[PDB]
Amino acid sequence: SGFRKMAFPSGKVESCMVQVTCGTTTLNGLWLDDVVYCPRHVICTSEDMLNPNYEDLLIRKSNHNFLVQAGNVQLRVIGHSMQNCVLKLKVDTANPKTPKYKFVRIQPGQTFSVLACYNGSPSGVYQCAMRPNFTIKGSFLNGSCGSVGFNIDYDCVSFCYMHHMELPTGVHAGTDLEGNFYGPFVDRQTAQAAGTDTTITVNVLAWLYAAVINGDRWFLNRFTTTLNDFNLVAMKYNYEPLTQDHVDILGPLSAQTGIAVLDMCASLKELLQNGMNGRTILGSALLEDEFTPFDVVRQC
Amino acid sequence: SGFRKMAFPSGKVESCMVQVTCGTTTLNGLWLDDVVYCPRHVICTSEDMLNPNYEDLLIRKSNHNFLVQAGNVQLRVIGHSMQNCVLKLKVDTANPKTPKYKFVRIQPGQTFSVLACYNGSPSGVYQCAMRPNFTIKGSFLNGSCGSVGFNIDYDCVSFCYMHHMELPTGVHAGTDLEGNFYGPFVDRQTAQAAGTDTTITVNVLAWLYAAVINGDRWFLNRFTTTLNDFNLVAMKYNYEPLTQDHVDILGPLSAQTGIAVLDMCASLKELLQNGMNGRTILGSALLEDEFTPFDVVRQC
Repeated sequence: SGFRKMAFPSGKVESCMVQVTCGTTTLNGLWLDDVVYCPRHVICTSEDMLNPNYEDLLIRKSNHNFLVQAGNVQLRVIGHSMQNCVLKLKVDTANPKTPKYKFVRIQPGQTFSVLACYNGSPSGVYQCAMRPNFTIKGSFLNGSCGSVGFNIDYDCVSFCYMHHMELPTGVHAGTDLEGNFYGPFVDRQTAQAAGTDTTITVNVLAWLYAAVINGDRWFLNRFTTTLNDFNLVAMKYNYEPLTQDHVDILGPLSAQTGIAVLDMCASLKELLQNGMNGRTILGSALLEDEFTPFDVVRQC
Repeated sequence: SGFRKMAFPSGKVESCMVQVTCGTTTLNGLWLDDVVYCPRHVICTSEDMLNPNYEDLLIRKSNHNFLVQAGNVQLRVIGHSMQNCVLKLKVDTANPKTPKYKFVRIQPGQTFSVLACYNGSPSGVYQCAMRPNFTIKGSFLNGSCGSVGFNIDYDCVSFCYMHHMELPTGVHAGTDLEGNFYGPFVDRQTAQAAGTDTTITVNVLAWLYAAVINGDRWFLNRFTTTLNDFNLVAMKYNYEPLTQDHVDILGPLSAQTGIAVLDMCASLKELLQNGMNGRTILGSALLEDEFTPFDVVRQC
């Protein structure tokens, strides 16, 4: 029992983390087989960032302009290419600790583990959700660019995020591992800002099921609402619409607890309309939306 | 920027985790050099647990009664001994991935990372605090006994916890790695229950400094209180007393922010007396007490 924000064990990813330096900029890279992946803005000067043409900037670079360090061993770069907003640095040594891996892009609402790194060295691991506005609320300091986000399934690491920048509100933006940004953000200096965000309704419901599984039942009621009438209340409170697919995904948790999804929705409606009246749910005084149905099943 | 409950990278510990079976009971063990550490209750039957004499139960066991699995390789047990509430199983193979390590006992109020494991396989990692009542609010299911808690300093893993049991309130109790329980709990079946708990004041203050460092300033005020008068309010709200040592430990965070500790205490007094009036601090609607001053410095 108990319920915690839980990351995947990070060992398989720690073994892929390297240091990448170009000019005076140092950041993190991901070493898989004979390729190191890092943010392409590693090749930029502070003045390049105002309006960079990365095609031009990369033509002016050579393999020897990239210094790659894997622990103490230096990795010889024998080629380089750009793939959208990431750089691919071919190196002369395949990573002997390359796990089985995939590059997968995730959906707003899904979660992943972040291995925060500095100078190629792992510093900590925590769980994040892709917000509906395609930002993540991470914990990143200067030098963390190139840190990656991932999930593990069986023995296979599914990489889904690499970190590129902090937006003015303190939230974070990055790309998938094919170099394509999540959301309408760019790796250049603009006034770009996070758009308005919404609460991930299906996750809040999943977490309410986690609470019931853990003996937190005070918010339950005998009422049941319809999908339509729930969604009228959701919109008012800046919650995402709930679909029948969401109801189906919550199926197993509904069965394990014996509480129908639309019954839980009536509880969520009441919580939204009245607050918690000084009580807590799974140790929180607000409605948590960064646990997916899978996260709850995996931990309960 | 940003602030998250962050665990240490777990790779060094994952490489030490093994499966230990005795009779029909399977749980987790920690493999360091040629020794595997696990909860001694692995040798018990459900009926032994009602009133076990572990001295008797262990005399009746042989090395071949213990089956130790490290991934696919079976580890031959060549000796066994009891050390308080842990078993030490000598095996014929030193763990080639043994990190630099120490066994340290922690203090209530300090934090550590938990690597939850099942059948010797790591499942997730999360941060915990040792509560003042010597329980931890973990996330543990059947089979998690033997999972360990740890901190990392430089390259050295300091093991501080191994998991033994769940108490009736759903909180968790275990030992240090010398087998000595945290708190007044025993590895036998009784009506034992967690005692009354208190809030870790110095940590709440640390987390308020983290919030200021991250731009959350709405709870600040121009007032300053005395240590004595703060502690009269702390007691009323079930907070631990604040000592001058606590003030000194908060020194660096005070200097980084320019807010004196006793100035912050006046903010905490107000928050305790009035609540948050529907606002949040670092994404929480309640006062968080599971981040130490070190945790804040490390992440900010």
